[PDB]
Amino acid sequence: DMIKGKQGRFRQNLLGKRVDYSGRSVITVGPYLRLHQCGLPKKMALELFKPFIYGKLELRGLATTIKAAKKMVEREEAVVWDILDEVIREHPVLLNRAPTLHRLGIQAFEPVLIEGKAIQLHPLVCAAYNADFDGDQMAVHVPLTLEAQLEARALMMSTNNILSPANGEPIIVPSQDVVLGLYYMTRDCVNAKGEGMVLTGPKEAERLYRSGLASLHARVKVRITEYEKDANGELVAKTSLKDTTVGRAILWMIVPKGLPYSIVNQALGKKAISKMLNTCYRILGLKPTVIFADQIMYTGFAYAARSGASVGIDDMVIPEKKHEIISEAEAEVAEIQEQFQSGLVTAGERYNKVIDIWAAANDRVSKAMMDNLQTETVINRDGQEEKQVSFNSIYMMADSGARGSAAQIRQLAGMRGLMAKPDGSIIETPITANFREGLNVLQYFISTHGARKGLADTALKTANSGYLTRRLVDVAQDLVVTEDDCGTHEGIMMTPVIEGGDVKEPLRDRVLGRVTAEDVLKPGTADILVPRNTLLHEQWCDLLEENSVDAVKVRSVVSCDTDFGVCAHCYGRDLARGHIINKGEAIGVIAAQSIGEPGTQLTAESSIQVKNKGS
Amino acid sequence: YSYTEKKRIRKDFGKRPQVLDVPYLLSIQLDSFQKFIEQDPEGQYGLEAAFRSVFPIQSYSGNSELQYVSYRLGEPVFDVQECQIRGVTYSAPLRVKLRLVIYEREAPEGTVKDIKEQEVYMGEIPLMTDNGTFVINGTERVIVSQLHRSPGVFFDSDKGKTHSSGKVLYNARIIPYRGSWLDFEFDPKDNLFVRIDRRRKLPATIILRALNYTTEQILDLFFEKVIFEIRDNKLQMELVPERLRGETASFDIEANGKVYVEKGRRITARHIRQLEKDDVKLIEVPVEYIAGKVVAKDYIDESTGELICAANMELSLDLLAKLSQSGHKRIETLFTNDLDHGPYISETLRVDPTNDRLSALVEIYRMMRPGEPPTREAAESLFENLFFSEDRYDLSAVGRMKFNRSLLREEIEGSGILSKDDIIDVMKKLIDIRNGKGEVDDIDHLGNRRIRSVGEMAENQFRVGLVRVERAVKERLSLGDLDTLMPQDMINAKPISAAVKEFFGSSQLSQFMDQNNPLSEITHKRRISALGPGGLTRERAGFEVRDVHPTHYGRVCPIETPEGPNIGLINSLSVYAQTNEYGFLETPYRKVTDGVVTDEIHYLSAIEEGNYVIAQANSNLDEEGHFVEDLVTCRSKGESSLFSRDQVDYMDVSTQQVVSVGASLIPFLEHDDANRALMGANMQRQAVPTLRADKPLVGTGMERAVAVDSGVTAVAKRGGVVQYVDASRIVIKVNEDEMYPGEAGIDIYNLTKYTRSNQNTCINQMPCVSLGEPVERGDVLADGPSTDLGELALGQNMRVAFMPWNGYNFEDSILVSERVVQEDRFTTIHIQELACVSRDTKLGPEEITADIPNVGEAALSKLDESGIVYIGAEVTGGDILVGKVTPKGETQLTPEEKLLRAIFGEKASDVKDSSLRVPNGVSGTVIDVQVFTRDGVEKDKRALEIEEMQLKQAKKDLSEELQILEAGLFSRIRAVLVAGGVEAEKLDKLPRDRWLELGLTDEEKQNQLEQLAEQYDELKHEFEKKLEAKRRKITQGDDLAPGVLKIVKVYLAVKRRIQPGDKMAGRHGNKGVISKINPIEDMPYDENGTPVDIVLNPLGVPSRMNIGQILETHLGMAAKGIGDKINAMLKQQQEVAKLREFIQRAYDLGADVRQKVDLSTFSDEEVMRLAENLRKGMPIATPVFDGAKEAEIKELLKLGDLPTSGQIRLYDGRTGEQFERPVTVGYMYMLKLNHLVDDKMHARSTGSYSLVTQQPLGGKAQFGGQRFGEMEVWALEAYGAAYTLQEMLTVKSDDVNGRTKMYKNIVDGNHQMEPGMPESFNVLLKEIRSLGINIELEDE
DNA sequence: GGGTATTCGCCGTGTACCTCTCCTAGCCC
RNA sequence: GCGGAGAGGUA
DNA sequence: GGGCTAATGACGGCGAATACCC
Ligand SMILES: Nc1ccn([C@@H]2O[C@H](COP(=O)(O)CP(=O)(O)OP(=O)(O)O)[C@@H](O)[C@H]2O)c(=O)n1
Ligand SMILES: [Mg+2]
Ligand SMILES: [Zn+2]
Repeated sequence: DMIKGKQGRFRQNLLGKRVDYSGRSVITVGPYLRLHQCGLPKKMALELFKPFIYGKLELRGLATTIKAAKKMVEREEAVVWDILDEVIREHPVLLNRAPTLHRLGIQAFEPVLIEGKAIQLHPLVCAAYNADFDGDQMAVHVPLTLEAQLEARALMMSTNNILSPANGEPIIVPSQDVVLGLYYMTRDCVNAKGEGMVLTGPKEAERLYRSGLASLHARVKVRITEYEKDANGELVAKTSLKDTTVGRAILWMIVPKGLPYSIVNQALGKKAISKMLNTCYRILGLKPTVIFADQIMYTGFAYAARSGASVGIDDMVIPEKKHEIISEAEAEVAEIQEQFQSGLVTAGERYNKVIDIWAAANDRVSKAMMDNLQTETVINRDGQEEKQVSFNSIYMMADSGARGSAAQIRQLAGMRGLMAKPDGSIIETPITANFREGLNVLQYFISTHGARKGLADTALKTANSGYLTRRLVDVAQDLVVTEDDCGTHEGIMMTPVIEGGDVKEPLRDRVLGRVTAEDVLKPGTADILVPRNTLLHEQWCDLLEENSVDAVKVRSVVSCDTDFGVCAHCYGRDLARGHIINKGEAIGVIAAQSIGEPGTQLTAESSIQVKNKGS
Repeated sequence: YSYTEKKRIRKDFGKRPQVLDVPYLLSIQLDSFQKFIEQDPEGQYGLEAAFRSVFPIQSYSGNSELQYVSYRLGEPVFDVQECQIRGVTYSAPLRVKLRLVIYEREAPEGTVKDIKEQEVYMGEIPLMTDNGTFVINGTERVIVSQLHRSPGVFFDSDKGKTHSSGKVLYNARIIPYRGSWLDFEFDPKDNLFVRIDRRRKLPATIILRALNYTTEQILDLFFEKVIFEIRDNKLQMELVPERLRGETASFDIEANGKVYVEKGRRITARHIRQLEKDDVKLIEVPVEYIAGKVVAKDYIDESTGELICAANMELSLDLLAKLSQSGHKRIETLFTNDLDHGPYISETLRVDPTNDRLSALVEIYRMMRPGEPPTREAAESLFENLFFSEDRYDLSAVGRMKFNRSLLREEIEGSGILSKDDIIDVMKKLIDIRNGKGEVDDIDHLGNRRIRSVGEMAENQFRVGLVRVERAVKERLSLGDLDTLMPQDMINAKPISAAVKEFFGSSQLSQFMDQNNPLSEITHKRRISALGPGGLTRERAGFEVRDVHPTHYGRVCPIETPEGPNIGLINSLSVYAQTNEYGFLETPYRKVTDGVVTDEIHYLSAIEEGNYVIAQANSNLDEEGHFVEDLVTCRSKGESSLFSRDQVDYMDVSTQQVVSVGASLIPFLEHDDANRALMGANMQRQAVPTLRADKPLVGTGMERAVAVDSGVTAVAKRGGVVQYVDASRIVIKVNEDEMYPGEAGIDIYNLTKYTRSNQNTCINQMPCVSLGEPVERGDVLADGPSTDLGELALGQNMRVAFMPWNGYNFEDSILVSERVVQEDRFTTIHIQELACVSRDTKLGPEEITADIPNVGEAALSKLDESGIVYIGAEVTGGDILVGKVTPKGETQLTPEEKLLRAIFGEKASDVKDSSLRVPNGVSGTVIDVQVFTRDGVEKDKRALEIEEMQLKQAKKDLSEELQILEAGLFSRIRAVLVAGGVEAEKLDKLPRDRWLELGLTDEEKQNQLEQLAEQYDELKHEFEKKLEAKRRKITQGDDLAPGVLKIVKVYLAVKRRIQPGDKMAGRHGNKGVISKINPIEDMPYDENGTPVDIVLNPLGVPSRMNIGQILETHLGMAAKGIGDKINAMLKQQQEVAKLREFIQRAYDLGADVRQKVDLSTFSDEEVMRLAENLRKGMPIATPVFDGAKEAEIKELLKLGDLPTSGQIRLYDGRTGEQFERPVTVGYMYMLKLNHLVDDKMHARSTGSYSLVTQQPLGGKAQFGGQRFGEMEVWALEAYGAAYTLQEMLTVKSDDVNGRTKMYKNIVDGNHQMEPGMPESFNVLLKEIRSLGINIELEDE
């Protein structure tokens, strides 16, 4: 029993030790931080770095012997804090959040001494940690030796990990306040103060907005100079007059040189911001992406605060035609039930009919509510009127992707759809009331069942996940990239999985970053498109898009010839960094973690119908 | 209204009239334990039942009987408060009257000797407090009710997972309260098997065999016979037409001259009707049809005697021929309809190896006790005691009720023991359901789940103690001599008291009171746990079990349950629900007389609720119990729909009856998603009492019920007038009405000031009332922790604004204004207890003296001469909390050193210090100290001060009571002295003590003076003995554990102010960590200049669909706006008229409300007082589902002269610029949860390491490092981070030489390392090597 | 006897953290 | 006063 | 205090050990 089992041994004491120079505390926002830093309380920092403090104190001669250094730390005089600031300067610390699902659960930051007893965590990284500021706690470790320090600052630092190891996409995308602020900033309005005045650049746009001579969102013609690295790494300024909002100009100030203006020109929601970061990374590189992300955070937070977005009871508009829809559906259900009592339709058929009519009524009310709420601002220009995408705060919260989905908007202002009883069967009468209105005992009770089942599901789901990810990381741990190229010709012919109606997942993403097994030819022989094994980066993928390659044979890890590990080429590039895999990397564990961590949100055919006109 | 209500009335929304008032919320615990003690004649529920169940204890056929008369509960020696103070269990001695009777074996039964024992003592039983808790070692424990499967019979399905080919295999389980379990199950091959409680599966018929039934008797009892007559030739059958339902025809069915069904065509309904109307009984049938049937009885050859065919043997032509030649005219076959009626008992009989009764009992014995050779009488006794022994097998009154109801028997009252008819009926129902004429039961039905409260569980544990002591006494009465011993050497109290204290202290259901909030206590006491003894384990339990069943309606709260791993297994009980007589759950309903909704309420259980169509409470009734709508919304079989007016049997009592108290406290519950309501209630139960609790601006009205019913308030028992008010006691002079005629006196309520609660929070009571105010029975004198004037004030209500403020409220985090810390409104007092124990070692007893070796006089400075800190001294981590000395022995000092010791004064006895020190990093003021000495220990100085402090108070209290009674007696003596010669000049001016020595003319009056003098003497002597008793209790050594000389406890009190990192919450499930303290100027402010207190993130609303906080904020802004207006109108003191008019227009506010506040009472003072209390904002009461609709909030906002939309324009306190799009501001009632960052925060550089595996300790109490778990290891491996992981694995934790070398290297200002091999790995090698496994580290 | 079912029994069931009580026992000298 | 049970709670 | 002695409310998966069916 001592050896076997979780609590006993190997798991507990030989893979699960308990390090020194470590602490724990509650996490807090700290917006002012740089992406590569973290707010650390003074007292924990002193406690952690105690021996460093003693060493530095003795080097400076402030203390004769080690015991005098200890006494000086226990009094905590100004000299001690000065030495702590000096030693902390470049020393990075490791931040960890209790469920380290994937490798981004541990990251290194440079600490900044602060008051208080809570650890301050940079907002952008919360998504990586799955951190929320509602009592989540984090642990903080100190790398001691020089190799450990270099490893923490190089491999684990927040700024070096912007791309998820699972898929190539960015992890640090702005989450909710940032995206709300940016959304507010970029959306335009038909008529405001300063309609249609011409600005020489973003700087006077800011002059106008901060002085209250122009609205934060108002359509305007601005002269802008964008930069494009079209040549071999040189930036060429193109300068012209664009029709934009004040807000879009204000945002443009941050954007680094290489990016096209178009990027900011749109509504700038969650997706738009994410793809903005994506393009910034693909074109410029790491450091500009980091600084640009920090700038995005700051501007988003600032202008979200300036926006003053709130949520009042009237912000969620009951659709005017709800009561009619409900009374109509009730009359229809009454007619179908009476026409059942006479016995022209079975019980199951009546059930199906009622459920379908109720679903249709739910969709009707939802669509009516979305029409009411979506484009209701009928504000007037100089003369006649016009209509536009409303500025209803809950609607902006929905559309921006900051919080909430269409479903929850429905759940607030419409009828909250159908429910499932314990056994999975669907109750005949739905919940017609919404949270803006008040439910009554039955409708509440039903939704209570729903939420209870949900919670229990998440609990058991988490346990099962944990177990699955443990097996995965366990099985694939020893696999390492040992050789540069094994030199095999084998490979798998990879195609895009077109399940039925359309292309669920395209080729380009499926092949990006894989080396080819053999040269593929144009639709005409002796027209080599890709030399023997080449890493298929974005440029090759676009080139394939220009042609009409359908299926590509790529070298896969499973067919790799190398003994006792894998070779760089058979694997490919994909990483938190962009380049071909480096020899030595433990790909087994990264693969297992990437497959395991996301696993916590996992729960007729008569005629064929061609979707697009083709042969 | 009542007086405390007239003080401050709460504006109550809510349209429907409350017919039933909320019951006493703690009814469960008190009523159950009352039922437990309950001296009652007829043995019903109650200790009495246990005694009569276990007693009379008869010898092993020795003819020496033991009889029980009655028991008595001794008066507790220690009251509740003092018992908590002194750290002992609050309990009552239990005394039982017994008789030993010794008879004569050789003569007709006749009592030779009977001796009655003088109420023998059989141990101590803990008592329950007035509030429903238990003091077990000076800690308040609560025994949570337990939900568990009720005794009875249950028919389950267990389908889906049976060989994945369908084959739904049914089972009947008989579960008793006390006794072994019975189980009948099927098998893939439709053979019905029995499995005693949890063993292997035997053929069921063996139990039928054990019951003394012969095979023919069984086949009689179960199968429907079919008769085959032979008349003059060939086999004619008696046929019941209706039996043919659904059967392909196997022969040609001719009747009465006409073929009806051709051979081969399946019998159609037309043919069935034909045959039925024709009245066909007998038809001759071809032998092929019978060529397949089975024989019922064991037909022997009656003539010669040789058996031919046995019972339940398949028939073949040759056997039919033998039967026909033997002369058997009447054949009884079985009816095996492969569709409906199967051959189940037949096939079980075929697999059943046992034949005789004896073989069945042998097989049973080999099942119960495998391996020991069974002897006949052993098996007989085993089987008898299994199901039919009164003592071992008892179902219950409840078990029997459920059993008979399940099998459709009119008789409710049965015998405890399992009778044979019971088993046969159970098997009949099982095979019936197997045919398909019945439904399976669902375990999750509250009609199948029974609640065991405190008294019941205590009774079970006490019975267990009795069975222990009975076996013991049995042996002692058998072996030992009969007539020598008296009835107290024979009976041992040790097992009873052991079992009881084990249950109360160390049990799963006996748990700590969650005692930091009044709500926490009250909700903890009313809890229903599915865990505990005979309960499912939380990890094992499936998700389907933990869901909320429609039966829970109005019985258990659907929304209040811990969201941790045991979600769904806790289920706090709803408001109005009760326990049945049989321990089920029932909820009140209003009767419906066909048209009128009457006012008599009937409590219905789950099953009774199932049958009827029940109308909802929020149904519109006009003036005569008539429904306004023609078709109303009801529920009938667990599904809601519309029913007609003249169909509803009952109607819900009130909207609140669905939810628990915790959930009932949340306002606007109707607008919160169930998830966030759940989390809100669970969190709301964690709030810590602040310094001055005030009130919720937006409540539900339940606050007074919760506060009163919890024991935290001080409530008047006999109404009167407040005579004396102090911040420790309230003394009231009783009203003459309630005044007892004989020996009444006055009522005195001693309050409790800062003491330590289970969670280390402060429990302090403040007086509400003032001198000379009249109080009635049931008013709130003193406010407990976090309650105000009778109302529940869990947290405090502050002005919040929903907006994002430069991402400082980014996630669920919360921003707070420096005004909040300035106004000192989130500062809580906590209280740690520390104990220093001086035991007696064999090298010598340790000492508490202040003379402590090699400590500087700095450490002693704050210690008195006795060695205990002064009360009120401020201490810090590392300061010496109390002084203790460790004895040293075998010193063997050199002779010159001994001479040096004499002059210097050095003590060989000491040289080591065991002094307790304040824990590292905790700093507060010592508010109280207690000292407990055992027998033979001298009282220390501290002991003298504490004894005098308690004594002088006690003296004062006795003196006050005595002085009032003496003044009364003297007044009466003056009233007699005035008769018989008036003397008023001399008398009133001379002292009162000069009234006994005066005289009067010899008459009856002198006789009355002698009477009153002797009464005076009697009062003095009673006073003196009561005083002596109190003084004996104060002085006595407070009994310590064996080996401990004395104990000194020290209480520190610490004022914790809110700071960044602490957790704060609302009532609706919104959470957050306080992220930054902003200066007052930076915080947003409205045009008027008032700054907001909290700036709350809006993005928590849309995805976390708790809209109740928004309406709460709006209504709270409305209430505080009105309150502000009334404060403004009051500061200028216009005139009473204006105030009364305004307050009345506010209290009325529309119509259809059940409020009715006249304001007529006390035209001037009480109205002015009530305005004084509402000036801070008028408290509202929105009930949970019968709440305030938006229009009403709009009206209330308008009455205050505030924007009707509930949003205001705000100016940025930092920049001064306006925010676009006005933002919601208003007052919301927020709570500070017990998760305080300073408790959570922790760091270590180096410290103590663990014993076996030399890794650093885990924890916060001891320094302790964080756990770098396997997931973190994997994280590091995903990177190429080899050196970091290496140091983390060896240098940071496990390598001893490595860690010290690294410390030295770091100190030297160099950063390298020397990893070595972890010590835990070496421990691993040693542990594996300890097995027979050689594991060596090789080298080459 | 040899292959196929069936019972049978063992093995597993997420991380990190924070409070409290309770800890060898019974009988005899 | 290193440990381990039981109970509760946090994310 | 000290001295002496020593029951019942998981579930799935898998592989080995009989039960039995030709
Ligand atoms: N039994 C449990 C329950 C919770 N957790 C942890 O609490 C978090 C759940 O986030 P979550 O996604 O469930 C809620 P949140 O992240 O705040 O977003 P939302 O409120 O807008 O929906 C995860 O980090 C879990 O590891 C756990 O380890 N075990
Ligand atoms: Mg969180
Ligand atoms: Zn390869």
